Amino acid sequence: ACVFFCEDAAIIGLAV
Amino acid sequence: ACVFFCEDAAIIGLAV
Amino acid sequence: ACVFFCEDAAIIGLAV
Amino acid sequence: ACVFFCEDAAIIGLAV
Amino acid sequence: ACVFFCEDAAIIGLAV
Amino acid sequence: ACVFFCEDAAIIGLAV
Repeated sequence: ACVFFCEDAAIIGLAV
Repeated sequence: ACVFFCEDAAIIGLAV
Repeated sequence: ACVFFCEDAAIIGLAV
Repeated sequence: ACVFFCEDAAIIGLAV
Repeated sequence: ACVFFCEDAAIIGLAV
Repeated sequence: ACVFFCEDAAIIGLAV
C-alpha cells in the first residue's frame, strides 16, 4: 500500500 | 470537488 | 463504472 | 483503503 | 486536497 | 512524474 497526505484543516496520512 | 470515503479503523469523508 | 459524489449546484451521484 | 460504489448489473461496495 | 511531490527539474509540492 | 511513498521490504519513495 501507499501513503497519501490529504487535508482533513490538518494534513493526515492516508494509507491506501 | 468529490467526497471519498476512506478508513483512517473508522471511515472518514474525504473531500478532494 | 462507479458512483462518485461530486459538486456539480449540489453534491450529486455521478457516474464515473 | 477507500470504498467505491461500482457496478459489478448490481452496484457493489468495492474496497480499493 | 492531497499533496503530491511531483517534478515540475525541481520537485514541487502539488496540491490536487 | 511524482514520488509516491509505497510499501516495496519497506515504505520507500517511488517514482510514479
